[PDB]
Amino acid sequence: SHMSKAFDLVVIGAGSGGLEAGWNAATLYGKRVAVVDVQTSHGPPFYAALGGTCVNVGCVPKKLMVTGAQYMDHLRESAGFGWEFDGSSVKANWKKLIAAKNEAVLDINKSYEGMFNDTEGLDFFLGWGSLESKNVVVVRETADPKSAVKERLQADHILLATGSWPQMPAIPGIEHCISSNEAFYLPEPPRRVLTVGGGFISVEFAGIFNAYKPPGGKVTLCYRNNLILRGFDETIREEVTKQLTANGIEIMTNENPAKVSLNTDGSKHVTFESGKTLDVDVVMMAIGRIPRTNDLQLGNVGVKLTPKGGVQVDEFSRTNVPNIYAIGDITDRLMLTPVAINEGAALVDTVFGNKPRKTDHTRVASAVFSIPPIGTCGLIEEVAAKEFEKVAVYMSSFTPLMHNISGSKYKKFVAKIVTNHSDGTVLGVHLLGDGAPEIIQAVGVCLRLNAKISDFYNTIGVHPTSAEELCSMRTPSYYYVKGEKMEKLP
Amino acid sequence: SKAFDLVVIGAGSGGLEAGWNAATLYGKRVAVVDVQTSHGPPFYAALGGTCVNVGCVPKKLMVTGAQYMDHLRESAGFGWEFDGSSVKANWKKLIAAKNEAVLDINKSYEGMFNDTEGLDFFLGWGSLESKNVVVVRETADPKSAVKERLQADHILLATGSWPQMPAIPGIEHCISSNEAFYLPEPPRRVLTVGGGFISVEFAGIFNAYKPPGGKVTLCYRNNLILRGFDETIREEVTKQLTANGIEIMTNENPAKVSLNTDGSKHVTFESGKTLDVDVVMMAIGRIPRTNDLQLGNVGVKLTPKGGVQVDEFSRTNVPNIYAIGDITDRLMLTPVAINEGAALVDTVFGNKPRKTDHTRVASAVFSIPPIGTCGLIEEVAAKEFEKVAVYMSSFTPLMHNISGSKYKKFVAKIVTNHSDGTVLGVHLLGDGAPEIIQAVGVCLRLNAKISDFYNTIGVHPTSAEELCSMRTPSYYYVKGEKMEKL
Ligand SMILES: Cc1cc2nc3c(=O)[nH]c(=O)nc-3n(C[C@H](O)[C@H](O)[C@H](O)COP(=O)(O)OP(=O)(O)OC[C@H]3O[C@@H](n4cnc5c(N)ncnc54)[C@H](O)[C@@H]3O)c2cc1C
Ligand SMILES: Cc1cc2nc3c(=O)[nH]c(=O)nc-3n(C[C@H](O)[C@H](O)[C@H](O)COP(=O)(O)OP(=O)(O)OC[C@H]3O[C@@H](n4cnc5c(N)ncnc54)[C@H](O)[C@@H]3O)c2cc1C
Ligand SMILES: NC(=O)C1=CN([C@@H]2O[C@H](COP(=O)(O)OP(=O)(O)OC[C@H]3O[C@@H](n4cnc5c(N)ncnc54)[C@H](OP(=O)(O)O)[C@@H]3O)[C@@H](O)[C@H]2O)C=CC1
Ligand SMILES: NC(=O)C1=CN([C@@H]2O[C@H](COP(=O)(O)OP(=O)(O)OC[C@H]3O[C@@H](n4cnc5c(N)ncnc54)[C@H](OP(=O)(O)O)[C@@H]3O)[C@@H](O)[C@H]2O)C=CC1
Ligand code: NA
Ligand code: NA
Ligand code: NA
Repeated sequence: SHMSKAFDLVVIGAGSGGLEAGWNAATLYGKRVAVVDVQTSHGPPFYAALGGTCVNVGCVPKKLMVTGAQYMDHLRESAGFGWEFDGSSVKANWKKLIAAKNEAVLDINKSYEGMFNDTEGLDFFLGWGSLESKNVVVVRETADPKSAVKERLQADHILLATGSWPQMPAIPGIEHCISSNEAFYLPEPPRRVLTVGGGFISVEFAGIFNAYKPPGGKVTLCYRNNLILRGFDETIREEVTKQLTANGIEIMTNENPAKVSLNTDGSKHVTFESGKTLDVDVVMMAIGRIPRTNDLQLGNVGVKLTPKGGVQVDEFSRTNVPNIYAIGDITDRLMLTPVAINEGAALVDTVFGNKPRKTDHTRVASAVFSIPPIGTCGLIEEVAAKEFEKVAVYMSSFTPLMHNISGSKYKKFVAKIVTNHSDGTVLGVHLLGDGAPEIIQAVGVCLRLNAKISDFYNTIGVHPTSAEELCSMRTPSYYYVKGEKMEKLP
Repeated sequence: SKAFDLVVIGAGSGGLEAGWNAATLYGKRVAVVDVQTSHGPPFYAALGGTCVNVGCVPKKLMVTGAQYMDHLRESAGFGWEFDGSSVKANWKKLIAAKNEAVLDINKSYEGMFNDTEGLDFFLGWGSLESKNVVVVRETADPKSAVKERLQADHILLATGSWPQMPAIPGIEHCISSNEAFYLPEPPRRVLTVGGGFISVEFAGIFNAYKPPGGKVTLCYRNNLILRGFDETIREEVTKQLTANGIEIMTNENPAKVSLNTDGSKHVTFESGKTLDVDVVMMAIGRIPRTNDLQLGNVGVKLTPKGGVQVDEFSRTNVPNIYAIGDITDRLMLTPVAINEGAALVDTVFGNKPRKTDHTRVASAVFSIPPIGTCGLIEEVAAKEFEKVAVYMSSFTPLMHNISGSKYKKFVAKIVTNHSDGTVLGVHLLGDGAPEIIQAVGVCLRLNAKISDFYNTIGVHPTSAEELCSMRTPSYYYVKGEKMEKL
């Protein structure tokens, strides 16, 4: 038919948050739900598809890629333990990796497809959603608001969950640059590659490129200021920098690309603000991601943006427009998949359940799948020290015995616990080293339960592990007193 | 003769924690006794204990070395190419690297003694001469050349345990974990005997380093290995060791062993079956090392099971004599022995009478794949709580759809008291499980409920996030009866 369809809830963007939102509303609460996305499976032209950034061009494939990359390390380090093979025969075949990543991704797409053909009151619509009015979502053939209309969807409640998009700086020859999106689809691993940025994506990808580089290859990461990974634990920022360098990656600090042009042979000639130069085969910009509001036509209903660009929301995910809600990266609070998932469930429960619920944005466990990986939950010391007269820091940082054998002496495992010293409350835990992301999950539960240093300490360690460092620390290495760092209390 | 506040017999995980704590927190004058200064035959354990010498430390390295068999094969799926026929597992190298690491620990333990005041070390064999006197002789025999007479206000028994050997003909042609640590070469065919920690861990080790053509056989006298651990996990870990080429013989138990002309061993099981192997390793339990203490001179009391009797404070029936760690038979874990030592010295020379909590202790089996657990298994919970709920997730992580090890199901189980949602037990199988479970131990000391886990935000992608995404029970035990619904 040529008639519009009517829903309790339309969700725009079928990603981490939107999927959880939709599924919950239908299966839990018996609501009729519509979900809109631009593409049924991963890749060009739109990259994100059904399943979101996570599944298609994010969490899932990067983690498979980082996992592939860790074999570089494993193969070398096995020698310490008696493994002998022909080192000269060793090749890292990127196309195989990328083909296997694509098959895995596509299965997830296909199963999502399955589910929406199956579940009562959960319908999928292919196209570009925008807001026509308070209770009408329009689905057009492209982002152009003048493209043809495929559907009009009537909605009592509209959820906005279109996520984010890579930020590209406006510099000469920016068109010779890629983002993470294109990185996932490179026909060949680059011989020379520059990853611009000192954050999650740059540091994770550098690790990937570094393992898969052809012979004579070089990965370079540039960062515009002095120390990468602002927002993370200072000891950890400095350590991951040592460790990345130790594994063959050049970290250029205080350097920022000013322009890019093509050499005669087609490679990329980068000029930094400092005037320094660098030739690479690929320049990947990873300088941030921004909420995807531009195509929603929010102007039509009057949904307000933050000064920043995200949809403004209250703690309950509600926009200034009564029945229109936003979640996930589109709000630009915390950009994480399981955060987006939690926001979706809390929204749905609130709107369609009998009992309001808000997502807790503090104490969120999270990771960097760098080589080696970070795992963190809670406040860094310098932030705690601005909010508490007395702050204790417990630090353990040592090369693990397995790594005096493996030959990777530079692989210090770091475990840091941050306390309000007045009362023992654990404010933050920061880890670096193998297993950090896994160790950290349960630490999330601890912080929720208002854990204290003595709670960890009284817990009997599992031995031999890295994790047990968290449960053998009773004496602070240092303190901050009025925001002042000191070895001892006066 | 020489006088001391505390004499510690046994320089192991527990002994050392207690002695140091006694010297350096309480300023006491401490003597610690041990039979050997570094690792290996003929007494195997030494300064550092079983842990350091012939337990936790060296086996975790060895297991780590074993894991590479999987990584090497598994890299292929992610695009790694190399010549798989060039791949040799060099055991002599593994052993020499292991020996070197353990030697450095023995060395830095000597160092520690020379650098700490009120902490003295005595080489030799410790016996209780009388309520307040510890003699050190040259050998384990009570009539050997007395080396030292230590006068003691307090005596800590910290001698640990020893491999149990069954009384069967040809038992002298078997080895234990001790000798396993020192084999000149990796066995081609080997029988690990027993269904517990050590059998399972070593099986994993021999399976990786076995020369071309080899086979590891693990045998267990009953139907399913690893009694005492979660049931789904005993089944799965079985399946997964099988998938990695380990033959698991259930309901089988050696009745005798003999020497074959080639140096290998002929094993006859009770059932009548036979098997030829290069090495039979008995891993059928560990018993409290009591026999050389001459406990009869003081009359320190044993239990039926064989270990020194203590109260919750680690005190013997004899006033100033205490026992901690494996000798007491409570929980044979290194960090349990370290905590036991700590608590005892806080009761005695502190103002703070302290007792170790043996419930909710996280621990691991370093099997390939590994296990991690804290708290009750469901069959035990159902005997103690009217309503028990079980939340379960079990499936192959996506990385192992690509590695091609499709059989590495990751298992996460949460066992609650369904009445109030209290988490009673968590059980894990899969890479990371021993790391994942450490903080889970902390949770249980904060009366975490199933909803605390679920309402925590996951870290994605991890195996661990599985613990924070289980909302609905898979099944229930009502009054002891397993049912799907209520
Ligand atoms: C390379 C990379 C790696 C990452 N790794 C991790 C990680 O390891 N762990 C982690 O926790 N987070 C990771 N993230 C972040 C994580 O992916 C996001 O926080 C999460 O995807 C946000 O979920 P969401 O629902 O808000 O949006 P998304 O998952 O992005 O879903 C948005 C969906 O909306 C669609 N869409 C956009 N506009 C329209 C339109 N108008 N009409 C219809 N559909 C539209 C898009 O196609 C997309 O599918 C990573 C991100 C990137 C880029
Ligand atoms: C192969 C193996 C692997 C293991 N792996 C782990 C693991 O990964 N994690 C874990 O938590 N636990 C593990 N364990 C168990 C763990 O080692 C014990 O629970 C722990 O060592 C207990 O320590 P203890 O202080 O009670 O005595 P020990 O650590 O065993 O030390 C006792 C010391 O007493 C000495 N001694 C004995 N008699 C005398 C005497 N008469 N005079 C002087 N000295 C004497 C011995 O030489 C020994 O060094 C493992 C055990 C084995 C056998
Ligand atoms: N495993 C995980 O959890 C992952 C999470 N993510 C999520 O996606 C978000 C975005 O990832 P990402 O793109 O790496 O962004 P981030 O915001 O994490 O980091 C961006 C980096 O670019 C630098 N930068 C910012 N602006 C500029 C500029 N104009 N010119 C030059 N450099 C600049 C920043 O420096 P400065 O400090 O000076 O601002 C910072 O070093 C992440 O914050 C995270 O929330 C992404 C990948 C993996
Ligand atoms: N990583 C860690 O934390 C480790 C800790 N350890 C510690 O050391 C202790 C001892 O290790 P282990 O040697 O494996 O002993 P365990 O008690 O762990 O396992 C013993 C196995 O031997 C079987 N068995 C018992 N008696 C006999 C018998 N008479 N004849 C034949 N078989 C028998 C038992 O079967 P049944 O169930 O039927 O009684 C059981 O399956 C462990 O329990 C653990 O506490 C050891 C290694 C690693
Ligand atoms: Na502890
Ligand atoms: Na000394
Ligand atoms: Na959760």
